[PDB]
Amino acid sequence: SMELITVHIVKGPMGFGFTIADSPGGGGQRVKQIVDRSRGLKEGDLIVEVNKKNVQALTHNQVVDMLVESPKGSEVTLLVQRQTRL
Ligand SMILES: [Zn+2]
Ligand SMILES: [Zn+2]
Repeated sequence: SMELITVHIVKGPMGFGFTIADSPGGGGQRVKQIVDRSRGLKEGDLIVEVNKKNVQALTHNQVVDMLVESPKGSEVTLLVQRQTRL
């Protein structure tokens, strides 16, 4: 089933440890790859919010720049939609 999950990720010296790309259904960005830190995130997670604010209407470049600009050593929260069917 589709669940909403809050995940906390501390930005490390090498970044947050994941990559994103556009959702085929147009509801935002999905987690493309977990390059790592991002322990509660999963590939395919739809990013619905960053720091409790909705980001579904933002483009790929906008979400990326939001993460890039987030300060060194600070945490970001993400609300994600995840298919939890095993
Ligand atoms: Zn936290
Ligand atoms: Zn990109």
